[PDB]
Amino acid sequence: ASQSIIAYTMSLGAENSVAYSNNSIAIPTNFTISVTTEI
Amino acid sequence: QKLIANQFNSAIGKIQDSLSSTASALGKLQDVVNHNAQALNTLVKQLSSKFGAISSVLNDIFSRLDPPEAEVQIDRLITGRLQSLQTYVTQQLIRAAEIRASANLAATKMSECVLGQSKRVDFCGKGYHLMSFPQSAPHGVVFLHVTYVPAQEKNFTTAPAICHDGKAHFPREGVFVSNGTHWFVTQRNFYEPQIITTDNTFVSGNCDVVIGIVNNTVYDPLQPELDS
Amino acid sequence: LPVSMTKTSVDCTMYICGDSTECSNLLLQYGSFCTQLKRALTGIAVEQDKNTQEVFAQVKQIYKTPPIKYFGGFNFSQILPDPSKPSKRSFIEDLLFNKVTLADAGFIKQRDLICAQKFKGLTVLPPLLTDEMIAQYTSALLAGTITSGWTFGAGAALQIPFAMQMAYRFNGIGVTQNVLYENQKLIANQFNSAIGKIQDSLSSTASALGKLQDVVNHNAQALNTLVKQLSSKFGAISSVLNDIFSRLDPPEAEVQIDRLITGRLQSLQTYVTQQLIRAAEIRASANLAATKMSECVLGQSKRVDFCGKGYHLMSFPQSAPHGVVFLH
Amino acid sequence: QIITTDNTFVSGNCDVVIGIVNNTVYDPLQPELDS
Ligand SMILES: *[C@@H]1O[C@H](CO)[C@@H](O[C@@H]2O[C@H](CO)[C@@H](O)[C@H](O)[C@H]2NC(C)=O)[C@H](O)[C@H]1NC(C)=O
Ligand SMILES: *[C@@H]1O[C@H](CO)[C@@H](O[C@@H]2O[C@H](CO)[C@@H](O)[C@H](O)[C@H]2NC(C)=O)[C@H](O)[C@H]1NC(C)=O
Ligand SMILES: *[C@@H]1O[C@H](CO)[C@@H](O[C@@H]2O[C@H](CO)[C@@H](O)[C@H](O)[C@H]2NC(C)=O)[C@H](O)[C@H]1NC(C)=O
Ligand SMILES: *[C@@H]1O[C@H](CO)[C@@H](O[C@@H]2O[C@H](CO)[C@@H](O)[C@H](O)[C@H]2NC(C)=O)[C@H](O)[C@H]1NC(C)=O
Ligand SMILES: *[C@@H]1O[C@H](CO)[C@@H](O)[C@H](O)[C@H]1NC(C)=O
Ligand SMILES: *[C@@H]1O[C@H](CO)[C@@H](O)[C@H](O)[C@H]1NC(C)=O
Ligand SMILES: *[C@@H]1O[C@H](CO)[C@@H](O)[C@H](O)[C@H]1NC(C)=O
Ligand SMILES: *[C@@H]1O[C@H](CO)[C@@H](O)[C@H](O)[C@H]1NC(C)=O
Repeated sequence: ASQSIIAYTMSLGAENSVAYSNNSIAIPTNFTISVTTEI
Repeated sequence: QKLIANQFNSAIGKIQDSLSSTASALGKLQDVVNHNAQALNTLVKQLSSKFGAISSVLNDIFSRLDPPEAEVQIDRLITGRLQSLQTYVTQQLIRAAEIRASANLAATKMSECVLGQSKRVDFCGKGYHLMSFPQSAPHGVVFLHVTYVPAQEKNFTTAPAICHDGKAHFPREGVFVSNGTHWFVTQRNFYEPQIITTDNTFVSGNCDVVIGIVNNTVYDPLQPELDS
Repeated sequence: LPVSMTKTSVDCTMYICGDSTECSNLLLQYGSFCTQLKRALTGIAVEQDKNTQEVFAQVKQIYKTPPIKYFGGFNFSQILPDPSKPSKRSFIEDLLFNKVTLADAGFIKQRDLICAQKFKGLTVLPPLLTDEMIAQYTSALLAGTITSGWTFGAGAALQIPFAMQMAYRFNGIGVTQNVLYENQKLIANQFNSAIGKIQDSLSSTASALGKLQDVVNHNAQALNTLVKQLSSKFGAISSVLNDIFSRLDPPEAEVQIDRLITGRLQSLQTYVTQQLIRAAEIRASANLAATKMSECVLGQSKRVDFCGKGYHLMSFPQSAPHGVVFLH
Repeated sequence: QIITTDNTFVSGNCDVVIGIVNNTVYDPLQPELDS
């Protein structure tokens, strides 16, 4: 519609909160094999 | 095995799509050529400077001025071009030190990830490093880091040890989890529940020294085959 | 470990010329020196932010801490950020920020300071990542390391009790899990007594943060030896530009002002070469610091004397001025 | 060495492994199982 230059505060990332507890562990049930390119 | 092979082939086939597009993947190899070409084009452009003389050309000075006064201005160009060549050689030495510091890292990566398996975190990919596949590149190298990324997590209730007969049972290579009613033993990186037996755990101590211990029956594969 | 440097920008017409003379027309006889110097300086300024983005921006998810703080008897009150202070730093990072005496640009207003070298054409560029963002990268790394372990650096964040996380990390050095669960209170008291002696070891001997003071001292000494070369005449009659035009006359004025212009250009080239050498040193130090962060904070390294003197268990990062401080 | 149930472990049935070979596993209890 109206493209323009905008200034903003640099975002660091998503805000996550790990549910820590005295008797809670997390074990995955699946996996994902990914290939990462390093130049 | 077939799901692992399909994920491996689908992860290879996306590298072609990621390298065919986005126009800026091999930027680190392009900057090496673009810095040397810029340093050479700066070197051919500093020959048009007079450096305080009357002409940048060396031919129209000796045919213009006499042997004595020609010298004052020939030296002004000579000490300017020698300084430009010295700056070019110094910047080329610094860039060669940078390329040496990058090539040492590339050689250590080729040693520790292509010729073996590395236990270092985030040295050869974001995850658990399985394999590394090098590929040929102009003025560089390209590594294909096969990694192991866990997914589809599930949260249970855990415990440090098990109280069977007043004895503490710690896991050997696993961890105790609970689905609400029973307790199992599970690997740390994949959900594979098993019955808590005497072969999965070991006995060390009693039931009042561990903070957070629970009560469960520890199985044994001998007493079923001993009572009958 | 030093991570970043103070970014500097140099103007040619204010350093070589005296910003009020007609010698800018004589500066074009030399040609493309200033373009190459500004390109090298902007490359250094880009690399000084690339070093911080490689060291501190490891994770992409900002992890938070639970409100109730019980981790099996361990006390992380000196590394977790203090919500009472407006800088949102920890109790250790405040001591690290009050020991490095650099010129902070946090003052609102603008007998002269050491920032009077701006008048000679030597400005200071602010970094892209502020200190309040490095303090939030450090908090996001600490809230992943305490609550998850090594799982937040290799995939999804998997929660674990800290008493079971330290029992996991004891297995990597050759110690079984039964030593922790029978002596958990002694381990927690030893960890608390070792963290409490960190601030006592940083409030003494006046040289615990010398590697972060030496880079600021070198950045000040380079600017001081750059502004001290302006008083040198390089063999001419004076170091003042209009005094040569007022004293002598055209034919011999240019034979006495090119000796100053070439000398100032040589001093600027020397400053740029020394800043390029220091940028390579700080880039090597920042690559080493990023490797140390990835191998000691985001996991457990079995290397000898890489993550401290002894068998490495865990590492905690701290935000530092122009660097990073690890707690091994 | 002989496959003697202390060098191996059991996990699932033998119909999902591609390339399995039928052999015997020597239980070291049944020769000494006099009771
Ligand atoms: C927790 O896991 C156990 C073991 O898998 C479950 O027990 C089985 O439940 C199924 C379905 O009710 C029964 O057919 C089996 O006979 C049970 N086996 C045993 C040994 O009891 C249990 O139901 C699970 N609990 C929850 C809440 O999921
Ligand atoms: C695990 O089992 C033990 C018994 O083997 C429990 O200890 C008992 O606790 C009750 C409640 O305080 C006491 O009245 C008994 O005298 C205890 N028995 C013994 C032998 O000490 C223990 O509470 C159980 N733990 C859990 C979490 O259920
Ligand atoms: C973690 O350590 C800090 C520092 O020793 C503790 O804070 C002190 O607590 C005592 C007890 O009330 C006070 O007298 C001190 O004035 C506190 N010092 C500071 C700097 O705040 C804190 O209590 C400890 N927390 C836990 C859970 O052990
Ligand atoms: C391994 O042993 C199994 C069981 O003895 C074999 O399965 C039998 O194969 C024969 C020949 O094809 C069939 O007639 C039977 O009906 C099968 N029995 C069962 C229970 O499936 C299997 O072929 C053997 N494999 C090898 C490679 O020797
Ligand atoms: C357990 O996992 C589920 C699904 O990811 C999530 O919604 C829930 O908040 C988790 N609970 C805890 C205590 O971690
Ligand atoms: C863990 O135990 C402590 C001490 O009993 C308690 O204060 C804390 O709330 C517990 N944590 C959770 C998540 O329940
Ligand atoms: C794991 O993921 C793959 C691909 O997404 C899927 O085919 C498979 O069924 C999944 N396995 C489990 C146990 O969820
Ligand atoms: C800019 O000017 C305003 C008002 O003149 C003043 O309040 C403010 O502090 C100034 N900022 C700087 C950075 O000088």
